[PDB]
Amino acid sequence: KAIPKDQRATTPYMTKYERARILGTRALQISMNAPVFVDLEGETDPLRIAMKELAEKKIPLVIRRYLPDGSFEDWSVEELIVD
Amino acid sequence: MFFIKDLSLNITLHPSFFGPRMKQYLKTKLLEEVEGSCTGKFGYILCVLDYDNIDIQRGRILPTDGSAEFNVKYRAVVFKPFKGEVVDGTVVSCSQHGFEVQVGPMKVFVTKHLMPQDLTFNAGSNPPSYQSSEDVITIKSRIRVKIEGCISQVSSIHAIGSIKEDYLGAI
Amino acid sequence: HNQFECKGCDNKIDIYQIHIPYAAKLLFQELMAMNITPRLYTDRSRD
Amino acid sequence: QALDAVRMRLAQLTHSLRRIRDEMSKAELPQWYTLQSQLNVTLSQLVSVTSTLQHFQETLDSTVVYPLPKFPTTSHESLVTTLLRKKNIPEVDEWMKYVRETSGVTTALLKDEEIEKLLQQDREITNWARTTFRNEYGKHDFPFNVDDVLKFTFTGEK
Amino acid sequence: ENKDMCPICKTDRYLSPDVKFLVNPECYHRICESCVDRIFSLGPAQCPYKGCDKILRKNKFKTQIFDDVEVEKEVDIRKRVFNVFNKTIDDFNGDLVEYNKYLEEVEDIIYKLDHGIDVAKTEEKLRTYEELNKQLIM
Amino acid sequence: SYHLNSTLESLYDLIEFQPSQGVHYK
Amino acid sequence: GQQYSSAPLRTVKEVQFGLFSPEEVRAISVAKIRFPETMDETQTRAKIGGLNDPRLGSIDRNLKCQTCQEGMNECPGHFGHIDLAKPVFHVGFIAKIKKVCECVCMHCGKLLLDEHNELMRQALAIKDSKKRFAAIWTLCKTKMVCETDVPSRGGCG
Amino acid sequence: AATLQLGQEFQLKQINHQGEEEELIALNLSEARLVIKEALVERRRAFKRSQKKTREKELESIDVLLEQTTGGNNKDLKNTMQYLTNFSRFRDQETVGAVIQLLKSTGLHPFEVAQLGSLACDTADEAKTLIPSLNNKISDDELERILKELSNLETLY
Amino acid sequence: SNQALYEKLEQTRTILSVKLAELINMTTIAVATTSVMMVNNQ
Ligand SMILES: [Zn+2]
Ligand SMILES: [Zn+2]
Ligand SMILES: [Zn+2]
Ligand SMILES: [Zn+2]
Repeated sequence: KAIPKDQRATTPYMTKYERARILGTRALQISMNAPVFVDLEGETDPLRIAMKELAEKKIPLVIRRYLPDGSFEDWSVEELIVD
Repeated sequence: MFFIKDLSLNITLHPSFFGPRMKQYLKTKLLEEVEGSCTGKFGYILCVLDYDNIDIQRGRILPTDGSAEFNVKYRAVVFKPFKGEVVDGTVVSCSQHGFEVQVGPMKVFVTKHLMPQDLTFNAGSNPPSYQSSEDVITIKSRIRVKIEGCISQVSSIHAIGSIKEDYLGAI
Repeated sequence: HNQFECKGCDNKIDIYQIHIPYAAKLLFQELMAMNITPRLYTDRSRD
Repeated sequence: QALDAVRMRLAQLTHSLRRIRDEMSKAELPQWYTLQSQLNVTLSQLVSVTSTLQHFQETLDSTVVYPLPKFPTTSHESLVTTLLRKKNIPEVDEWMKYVRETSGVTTALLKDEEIEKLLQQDREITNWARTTFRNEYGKHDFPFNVDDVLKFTFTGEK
Repeated sequence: ENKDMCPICKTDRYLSPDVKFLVNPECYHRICESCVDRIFSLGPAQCPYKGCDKILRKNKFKTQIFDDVEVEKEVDIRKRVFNVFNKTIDDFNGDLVEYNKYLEEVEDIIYKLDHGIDVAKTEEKLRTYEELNKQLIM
Repeated sequence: SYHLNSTLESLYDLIEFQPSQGVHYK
Repeated sequence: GQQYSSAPLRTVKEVQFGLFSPEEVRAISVAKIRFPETMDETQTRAKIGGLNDPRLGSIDRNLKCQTCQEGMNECPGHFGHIDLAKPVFHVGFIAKIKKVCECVCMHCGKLLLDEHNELMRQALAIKDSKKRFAAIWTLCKTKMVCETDVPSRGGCG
Repeated sequence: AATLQLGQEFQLKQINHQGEEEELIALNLSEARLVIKEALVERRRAFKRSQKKTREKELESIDVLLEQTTGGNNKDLKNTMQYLTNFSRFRDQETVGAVIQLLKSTGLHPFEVAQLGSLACDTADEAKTLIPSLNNKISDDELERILKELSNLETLY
Repeated sequence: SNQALYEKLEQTRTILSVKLAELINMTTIAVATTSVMMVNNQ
């Protein structure tokens, strides 16, 4: 039932699955004409643009980590420490 | 009847509408789909009250296609017919089975068998009118119809009325 | 004409749409032919 | 029964006059449509009250109204006199007597006994005037097909 | 009677008589529930009670403990005319002669109504009812 | 009534009649 | 590639498994199927009221399946029924029914033993249904006489 | 039917979007017009706010000025405004407050008082015949009195 | 746009003339003060 921010006791590191689905969904949105928040260096492939947004944490998403008891947490990808 | 009820609708948005102003778009869609349309559960939706304090809740992303889904709770003025309900209306189209009364956004039909015996159909007039022993039912004439039954199909509602009983007929 | 029914339970409003493989539909129809009810619910009643 | 509507029409009178007060309380006068509309509402309330008042003039004169022992009169006395003051404002009675002096018939003609004949002449001139209005209102009354041409320019068929 | 209470449902004693038998004041005829409900439900028409032609209207029914149609009509008309006349020329001062004479006139009117005479005096009694109602309105 | 008459005159003293601009208030 | 539908799209969550009641079978079915023949007498179309009539589903693409309309690539199918004049048993339940016949009286239709027996009191406390039916079956399969009076109860005997 | 037993969403017990309990809101064809015509005004103010950065002619003209506000997909609401206005005899929300004061003084159901205020009747038998729910729930003389005060509240506009 | 001038102008003429006749028929017949202000408003 939405655990508050002071009680979030999950791993602050972004896993490979979270990075994978964030890059996949973000790249899918970029392929569907989504507003890009980072200036492009001449890229054409959507996955490279998604990784470019992840490298600067400009992806506007938040992860709803489901807990085994039915609860969940909201860890934004901007505050998640990548790698 | 003209009632007011709090309705909830799930709005789908394309990933191209994720600008900071997207909330406005929501309301825009929330109007374009809700006002004027009809539902088989709440009747003909007329207006939507409270446009400033519209709750947005939280948008969720469904798997494929990447479109956004929203659950909106608002207050709206709707119109729902009921069985055995005395209403008033004006005729639009005329038929040998009966004249089609227009009550608000609903086009009720009155069967010829559900009419008194003195009320007869007249096709020789232009437009064809129902002439009785005292009243003449024409298009622009106002008739008080007692609705006997209503049908609540999805996005389509039709009702059946009658004027055989007392205190009914032309106004 | 956008019309739906379910025979035997008096419903013409609440109808859900689901995407299942054709083999699963063959399984459900064979279970119905075998006097077994594979009732599907989109909501969690047990909670 | 009638005063149940008199209090409502006088309430709308107070609300309308208060709205005119708010419109006139500004430095520059706003639009004239709202002013004339509120004035028409005021006149409608005044006429609406005077109509029912003149309709029930024999019933109100057949009863007396004065407070019951259930009344805090031992503390306030002049207020109770103000609530049942038949005496008009000195301006309406004063200018009323002045207009009575500037009406073309005084009490000196009451001594001469001669008013019903003048009233008869008046009503007669009403008849003449209405007939003249009857007459004066009776005097007036109140190429080709673009797809076929282009089909010719592209295929040449007529 | 136990043999006549509806021309279609005249013997429902062995069918568990759970339905009532309404009587319209403009017919004085017994009709069971499932029949009369369809009668005024399909339209104000006459009941086929032994070839009855008087129209049966919607609603406006009554429960009957059975005191014969004569006495029931005499007490319905008796109460109605008693309400039309109200307390006119009755308990106004305490007189006994004129009061009993007026009561004699009223009971003679009810007698002429329950007998009908020749459908001529009863109409004058109806005009008397309209006059008394006009006096009660004023 | 009389008071209302007073207002009704006062406003009519501030009317500017123009066929293209309508009624103005000076 | 199928046709669009206005019904709300949701996922499939809870799945309940149960037996088909005959009344529900008659409420789901649309045809009675009385003729054992396959196609019509004219060797074409369908028998109309038989083993494969247009009241059910259809193939061959060209046919429309009367009661869904649409096509075969869209038709889920439709159900018929068969109203028997003599009740029959189901194979996968022949044992279970038999166990029921060993758990209940064959006249008054009441459970053997009673709640006054201590072993039954201990067996009823189990939360698992299969173990309850198992142990209760082990108790009721031995006692071969219903009883009217049991000291600290239904009749029969 | 018309026996004080509506549908599920039209029951006497309603629930708002906050989670509190609220009675069913039933409106007659008097204030129902002033509420639509009312909210359309603030809707016009909302449309002209973001833009920065005799009785029939005014009705249709205002319905056009409000039709320019909407996207031309809800003209049945304007035709409904012509229906109500052509069948409305009330005006001003103050008098409507008086009407609610006269309807709530008897202690009836909101749907019943809605059918009372929405219908033009002269006698009590008319109100008892047009409204099958009201036949013995309230006295006839009181209904005739309500129709008298209402008859004094109606004015040709 | 000329039909609006037909209906509008003709309506102003009918209100002017008919309201003038109503005026003269009300000048010739607190009722007196209400006649004063009704005539003045006409
Ligand atoms: Zn019968
Ligand atoms: Zn009869
Ligand atoms: Zn099919
Ligand atoms: Zn036994």
